[PDB]
Amino acid sequence: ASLWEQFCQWVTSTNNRIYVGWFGTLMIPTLLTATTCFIIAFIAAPPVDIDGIREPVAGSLLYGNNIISGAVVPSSNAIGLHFYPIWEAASLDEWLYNGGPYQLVVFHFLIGIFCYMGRQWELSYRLGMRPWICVAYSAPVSAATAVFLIYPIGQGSFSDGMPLGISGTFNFMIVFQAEHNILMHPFHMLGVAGVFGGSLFSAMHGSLVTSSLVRETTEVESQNYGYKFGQEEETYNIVAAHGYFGRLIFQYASFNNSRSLHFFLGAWPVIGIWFTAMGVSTMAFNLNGFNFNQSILDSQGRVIGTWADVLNRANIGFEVMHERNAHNFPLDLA
Amino acid sequence: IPTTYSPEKIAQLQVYVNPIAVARDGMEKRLQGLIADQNWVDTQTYIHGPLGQLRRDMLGLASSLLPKDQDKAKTLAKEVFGHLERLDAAAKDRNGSQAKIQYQEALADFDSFLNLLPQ
Amino acid sequence: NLEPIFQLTFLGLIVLAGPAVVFVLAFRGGDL
Amino acid sequence: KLPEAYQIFDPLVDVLPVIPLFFLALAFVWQAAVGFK
Amino acid sequence: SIVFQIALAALVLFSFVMVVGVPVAYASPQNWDRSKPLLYLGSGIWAILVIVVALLNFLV
Amino acid sequence: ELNAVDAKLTTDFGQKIDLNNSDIRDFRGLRGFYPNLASEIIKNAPYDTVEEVLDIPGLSETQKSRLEANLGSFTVTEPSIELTSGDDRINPGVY
Amino acid sequence: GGRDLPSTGFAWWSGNARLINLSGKLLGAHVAHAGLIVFWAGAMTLFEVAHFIPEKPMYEQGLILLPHIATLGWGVGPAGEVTDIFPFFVVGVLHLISSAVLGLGGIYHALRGPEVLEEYSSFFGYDWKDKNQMTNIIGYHLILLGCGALLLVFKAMFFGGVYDTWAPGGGDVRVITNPTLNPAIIFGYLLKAPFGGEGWIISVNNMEDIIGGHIWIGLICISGGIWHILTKPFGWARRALIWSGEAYLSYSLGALSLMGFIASVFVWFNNTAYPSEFYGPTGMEASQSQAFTFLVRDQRLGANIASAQGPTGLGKYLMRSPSGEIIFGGETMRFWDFRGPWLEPLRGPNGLDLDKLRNDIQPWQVRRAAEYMTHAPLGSLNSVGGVITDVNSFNYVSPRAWLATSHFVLGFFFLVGHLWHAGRARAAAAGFEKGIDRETEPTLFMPDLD
Amino acid sequence: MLTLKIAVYIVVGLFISLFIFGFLSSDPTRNPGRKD
Amino acid sequence: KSQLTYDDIVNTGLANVCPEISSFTRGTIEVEPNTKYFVSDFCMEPQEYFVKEEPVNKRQKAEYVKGKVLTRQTTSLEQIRGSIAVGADGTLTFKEKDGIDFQPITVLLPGGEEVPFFFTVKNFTGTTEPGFTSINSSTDFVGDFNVPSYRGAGFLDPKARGLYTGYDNAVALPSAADKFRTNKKETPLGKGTLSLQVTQVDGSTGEIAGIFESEQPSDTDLGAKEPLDVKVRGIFYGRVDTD
Ligand code: CLA
Ligand code: CLA
Ligand code: CLA
Ligand code: CLA
Ligand code: CLA
Ligand SMILES: CC1=C(/C=C/C(C)=C/C=C/C(C)=C/C=C/C=C(C)/C=C/C=C(C)/C=C/C2=C(C)CCCC2(C)C)C(C)(C)CCC1
Ligand SMILES: CC1=C(/C=C/C(C)=C/C=C/C(C)=C/C=C/C=C(C)/C=C/C=C(C)/C=C/C2=C(C)CCCC2(C)C)C(C)(C)CCC1
Ligand SMILES: CCCCCCCCCCCCO[C@@H]1O[C@H](CO)[C@@H](O[C@H]2O[C@H](CO)[C@@H](O)[C@H](O)[C@H]2O)[C@H](O)[C@H]1O
Ligand code: OEX
Ligand SMILES: [Ca+2]
Ligand SMILES: [Cl-]
Ligand SMILES: [Cl-]
Repeated sequence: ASLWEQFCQWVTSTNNRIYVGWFGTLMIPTLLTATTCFIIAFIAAPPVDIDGIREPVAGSLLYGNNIISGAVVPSSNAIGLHFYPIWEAASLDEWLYNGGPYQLVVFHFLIGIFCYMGRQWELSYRLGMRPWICVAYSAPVSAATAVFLIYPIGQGSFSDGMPLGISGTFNFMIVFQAEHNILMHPFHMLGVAGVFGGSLFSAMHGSLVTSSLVRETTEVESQNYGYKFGQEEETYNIVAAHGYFGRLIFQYASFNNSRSLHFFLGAWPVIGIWFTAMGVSTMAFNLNGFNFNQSILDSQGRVIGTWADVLNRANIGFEVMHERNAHNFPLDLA
Repeated sequence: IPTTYSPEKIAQLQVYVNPIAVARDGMEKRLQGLIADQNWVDTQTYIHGPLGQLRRDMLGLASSLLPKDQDKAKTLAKEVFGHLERLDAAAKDRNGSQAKIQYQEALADFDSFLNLLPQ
Repeated sequence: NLEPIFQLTFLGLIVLAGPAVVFVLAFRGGDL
Repeated sequence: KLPEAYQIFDPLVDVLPVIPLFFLALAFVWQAAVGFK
Repeated sequence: SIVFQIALAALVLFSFVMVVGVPVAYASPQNWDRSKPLLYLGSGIWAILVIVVALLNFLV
Repeated sequence: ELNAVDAKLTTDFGQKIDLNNSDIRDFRGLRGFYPNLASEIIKNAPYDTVEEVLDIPGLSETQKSRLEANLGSFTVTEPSIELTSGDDRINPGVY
Repeated sequence: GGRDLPSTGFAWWSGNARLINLSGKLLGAHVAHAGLIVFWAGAMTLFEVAHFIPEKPMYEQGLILLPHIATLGWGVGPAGEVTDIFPFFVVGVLHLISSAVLGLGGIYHALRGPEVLEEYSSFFGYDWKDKNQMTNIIGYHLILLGCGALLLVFKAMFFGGVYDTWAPGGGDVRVITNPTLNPAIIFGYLLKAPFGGEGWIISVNNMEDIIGGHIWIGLICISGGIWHILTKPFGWARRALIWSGEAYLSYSLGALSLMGFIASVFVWFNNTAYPSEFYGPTGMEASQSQAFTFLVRDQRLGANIASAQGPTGLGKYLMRSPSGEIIFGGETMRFWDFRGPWLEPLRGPNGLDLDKLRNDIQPWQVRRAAEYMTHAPLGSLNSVGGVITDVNSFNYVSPRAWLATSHFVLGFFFLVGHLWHAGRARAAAAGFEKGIDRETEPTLFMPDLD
Repeated sequence: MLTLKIAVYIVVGLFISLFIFGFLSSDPTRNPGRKD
Repeated sequence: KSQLTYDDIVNTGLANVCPEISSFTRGTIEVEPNTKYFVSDFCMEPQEYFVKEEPVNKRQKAEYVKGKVLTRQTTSLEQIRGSIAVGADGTLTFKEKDGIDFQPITVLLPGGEEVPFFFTVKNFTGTTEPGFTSINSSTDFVGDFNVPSYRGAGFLDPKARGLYTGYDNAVALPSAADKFRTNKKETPLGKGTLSLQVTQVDGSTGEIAGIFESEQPSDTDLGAKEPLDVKVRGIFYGRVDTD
């Protein structure tokens, strides 16, 4: 009736090709802002003094990077955790030199992904669905927040956020291992279980369904045309898939309830990713992976090495070289 | 409960007496002139700086002292610290008159504290 | 010494106390 | 440490804090005794 | 001073007895006639025990 | 082509303690030098010759005697600003 | 209430959902859980007291509850040295005994007490839809929380005071006599940017502000309690919110997630409500301390730390912040917002003052910087202190690290719980929490997207 | 810069106000199930 | 500056501003014929930066071009201590002794070229003309100062080449490793010329203020490329201890 009611009816309309929703009214502007800035900066941003030592790092394609090496470089260590919007720079050139694009992109991206998760809930509510797809989505969001927000906060600088680039991601990872021994952190072990197992279960479920497809096609056409969109009849034989799998391992290890099976498929990677996100978030406070350096001593008291000591050698090698000009004092505390 | 000064008990007091004597000399010399010059920043820096161990040292005086002079010394040190806190408050608000008042208070209570010092 | 021994005795008595409560309720027919 | 009169039960205070873990376990024990109805 | 230790050990023994009995007493409606007074009694005694210990803390 | 420090390591600077280029850590092997006498020597550099290390203004008799005992370990080379700038003779980033 | 799936519709692993409409049983569960909380407080305190070496600092001994008691001004004196171990013991005992009582009451209500309370009393009986009764319970609890805030205030004012790490003459337990009631400061804390150098409420740096903010919190909470006892929710609130037990749970879960995040940050950054005397240095403090330690050492060696440039051309020991202030050089440039009682005597209006650095540095400051640098909140999961590449001989993990990590994890999982319950509460109110009804599948009445 | 700051503040305030007032606008009733 | 606290100064940029004396100030500081007076808190605030661009043509005027500072309010020398000695004839000699007497500064030029330079007053000796029996508005201390290499000898380039540390060659290309001129790092000690024109003397408090203009070389990046000429214009303040 009223103009406001009509606007509300429009934003919450399930007939829009892309659902907008109230969370969308924040998602769309912030995500477009982050995207526009990201594209512009990745292509054309000048070098950024990430370490705050006036040693700018070229991230953009126009300054000699390829796609693999290019990045939006995190803001300067001199900035630390300070808010550095465009209007706090004396000039755009200053803002760029100190890595302002990184902050702009990251803050808008994070707002956008949280609004994306809210929007998933909102649309499920408008469609009369159950509400928990957004809960599964909270795992990737948690990981992204850990690497772009929580870790820089614990470490005291956005300079220590993950760079927005491929090689920058690898650099982040290597230094993270050197400083926190993430490989020897059980939460990362759980994340690895999450992703390895999620891929295993994806392959297993896809293969069992594909194996038990009901014959509805010929050998010439794709078997995919055997399924018609919106049929209630089941397109595969779950009992035959259960027969196969319960004979592959043993009967009681195989799901015969599709609902429990799909709950397990959802829950396993999501829980693993939550755990690895929490691992990164707690190593943000320097609660690091296990340290078994010199755990095994011989009877005299000489150290007997283990694979943990070899790993520590690799970590030291990474550590002594990273940010080679940034350290003035013997302990890498900050 | 010897309740009497001795050659050896005095030397165990000296390890705290030296810092407190240096602190009192500084309080007479530098802090007074910092307050007189209306220099609140340096006043706060002095009372949190060279004085930043006064409570510990002077309670080591008090608790390791005569049974008669233990509670008295503790109370006198507490009064000194209260005046020091009011000094900090007056310096933070740029209150010269109140600052000089609290300075005289703290200095007099410090003199009263050092009065019950053997030798 | 005996500190681990005493500690383990306390721990074991505690460990039994809960399951003992449940087992007694189950066997004597109390509500569960 | 504990004041002197209480160090006969030092080894009990050593194990007291983990008790709520046992309560969480006891919930499952109780559900197992009822067959997880 | 040994009386303090005895009271402490008594309080721990009666706390163990209470930890065992209380859930059974509340979870047996049939034997609630004779376990409702016991409850009362035991609680009072446990309360008394605590009081004794507290007093003995300042006596020892 | 050696830059300038490597050419320094070619000279006596690379064989013994140079009073005009050596870091303060390099005096640690001289018993009684680190840190006080070593700091004094570095402060009162440069020296044209080794013997004027004995002419440091304000020196003390025990320090004098230590310098005379350890004269043999000293050399004087032209002060290379690479080893001198930034107070690197005190802290060259080595821990 | 049923106690199995056929008569409740909930499996055993969701069995507590069976309590949603059994008000007496739910009260029993809550009281028993409160007993668990108080029990842990008491038992953990007794454990920490037993495992306490009172002349070794608290933060070196894996203690998280004793620092809370010390900060409140119990059992500690100047520089935080433990005077009387008995107050820690009494706090632990009192919690343990009251935990026994709470557990007994929770067990009574959960196992024998009346199943529902509504037909026994109107006062304690409640219905989740009873907006007036729900706001009454909010009001009673708001009054209680205001009382607790004023309890903190009373301890700081009239019952021995609190530990002031900023105390002149050295950090000490002092009585706060002039709390700031000035609403400008109190509520401008809440308006400060949550970013570097501002630190929204994490930046509160004096016990006067803390105590005055708690006076304000007490008044706000009590007035809100009375407000909610005497009113019912307005139309706007009734139209915007979901009114159900699971909805109220979800709202509280969101609140708890926010609080957990805030506490993790608070313990990580704030050294006023978490004095470094009991909690050890913050990470920022430790980095600054290392810079200070080597400034002092190289200065004693003869380095002119004012004019020494490092390899990059920035000052080795001193440099300018982007706003011009004189700060420690090196990577610790990121931590120039740090303020601590051992460093502020050397800070002038422009930042670090060359004159104080050259002739005002005290031996206690040198000792403190060494201690804080060597207790940087860095450590392995198996409690090996230092940087991760160090060897096994230093058994230390900062209490700040334990608290911050644990509370960040709890905050996140309570955000997840909030999402779960908010989504479920909405779906249940709209009636599709059990799946799509085949007859009335909404998408089937919707036009095709393209 | 100040023009930018004011403009961004206006834009952000309008978007936040939209979101808030939308969710206040009887949002639980905008569903295909029950309206109570 | 003024008379506030670090709390009032923090994050304002005021920490980078050199204190100023007053407006009704035309005093003079009488000086003994042959005695030296300490200078306590000497501050230099740069405001204008020009880089002498190098034409490819030849033989043509280079035309200093105005640059813009990419580094933030980190450009000021302060807390500098020095001395002024009054010559036998009457000459005034300012000698910088120490303090925060350097700042790395990067300026952007039109065309996208970035010019780092080591803005400093290190070991500045400056003199006036003879016949000065006072410090006044005509006191112009013209002198020289040293400019250390922007990067120290401990700096490592992106391929970990350095002067007293790092590789002496291009290790990523084993068969061409010794082929690169940048395999040899240098840190030459450059020369700058400074002039401090005193414009305002408060003889009672001892404060002098004025304008300064300095000319120096820019970063060579360990001798990788030729130094540009950077001119800096700004203001200065100091306190002269009369007693
Ligand atoms: C905020 C909670 C908290 C914090 C910060 C601490 C911190 C500390 N405790 Mg402690 N404790 C706690 C709760 C806590 N505790 C509880 C609830 C108990 C009862 C069991 C105890 C009983 C206890 C004892 C007996 C001891 C400690 C000790 C310590 C110190 C050593 C820590 C350590 O090495 O553990 C090791 C770390 C681990 C074992 C890892 C735990 C990881 C858990 C499982 C994370 C769970 C993840 C997630 C929440 C799962 C659910 C999510 C789901 C959706 C999947 C340290 C300061 C020790 C000490 O030094 O005493 C002075 C010590 O001896 N605590
Ligand atoms: C804090 C944890 C907690 C609490 C307070 C409760 C509380 C409750 N749950 Mg429960 N639950 C929990 C965790 C908890 N649960 C967990 C982790 C699971 C998953 C395994 C479940 C799964 C579950 C199911 C499936 C059901 C409940 C139900 C109930 C209610 C009835 C209890 C009952 O009759 O069973 C009786 C059990 C006993 C009588 C065994 C003895 C228990 C006593 C209290 C042990 C106390 C020992 C203690 C040391 C003694 C101290 C006494 C004194 C001296 C201090 C009750 C209010 C039921 C319900 O909802 O009712 C409608 C129900 O069907 N829960
Ligand atoms: C929030 C916690 C809580 C709540 C809401 C209730 C609520 C209720 N209880 Mg229960 N109870 C509790 C905790 C709680 N209890 C605990 C911890 C115990 C162990 C001691 C008990 C043991 C218990 C028994 C044995 C019985 C009840 C009964 C009842 C019901 C009747 C109340 C009544 O009229 O008596 C009158 C209320 C008063 C006389 C007011 C007294 C207030 C307390 C006792 C004094 C202290 C006040 C304190 C200063 C306030 C703040 C507390 C402080 C710790 C912060 C009622 C629904 C009775 C029942 O179910 O009837 C059928 C009943 O048989 N309770
Ligand atoms: C835990 C304590 C508590 C709880 C659960 C409630 C709960 C409630 N109160 Mg409330 N209240 C409290 C304490 C509490 N109150 C206290 C202590 C006071 C005294 C100041 C009040 C005074 C009060 C008034 C005057 C009113 C309520 C009302 C309400 C009802 C609806 C309000 C609402 O939608 O919330 C959420 C708030 C909104 C939806 C408005 C938007 C607020 C902004 C935009 C949120 C932004 C916050 C920001 C993102 C977080 C950053 C932190 C900080 C920087 C701000 C609700 C049931 C209303 C009511 O129904 O009256 C009976 C009402 O008018 N209360
Ligand atoms: C105050 C907080 C709170 C409260 C009162 C509830 C209450 C409830 N929840 Mg909920 N939840 C919460 C927080 C809370 N939740 C949080 C933070 C999350 C995010 C993880 C969830 C996610 C969640 C889900 C997915 C579900 C519920 C459900 C429920 C209902 C039944 C749950 C049950 O029986 O438990 C039974 C208890 C168990 C099965 C034991 C769980 C053990 C956990 C997974 C591991 C414990 C780890 C812990 C750190 C200890 C480590 C041990 C280590 C030593 C090895 C119930 C009303 C159910 C529901 O929706 O009902 C309608 C349901 O499906 N909740
Ligand atoms: C309901 C239910 C449940 C739960 C339960 C609960 C939650 C509980 C609780 C409870 C509690 C919470 C308790 C308690 C207790 C306590 C006690 C029993 C005590 C005591 C005492 C004593 C004896 C002490 C002693 C001492 C002292 C005095 C001091 C010194 C030391 C000592 C220790 C010696 C479950 C889950 C199972 C399931 C089923 C249902
Ligand atoms: C004590 C203290 C202090 C103080 C503090 C204070 C004073 C406070 C406060 C506070 C407050 C006073 C707060 C608050 C809050 C709020 C919130 C948190 C909210 C919200 C919201 C919401 C949640 C909403 C939602 C919604 C929307 C958005 C729309 C639709 C509907 C709904 C409801 C959904 C200080 C710092 C000084 C110091 C320290 C201590
Ligand atoms: C070393 C040998 C191997 C050790 C094995 C250890 C694991 C064994 C299983 C752990 C116990 C699980 O507990 C099992 O739960 C199931 C739920 O399906 C319940 O199953 C049972 O419930 C009740 C018992 O009260 C019976 O009336 C019912 O007919 C039966 O199905 C029982 O409670 C128990 O059989
Ligand atoms: O910034 Mn990037 O990583 Ca974090 O650890 Mn310290 O800082 Mn830097 O050195 Mn290693
Ligand atoms: Ca023990
Ligand atoms: Cl690197
Ligand atoms: Cl560093």
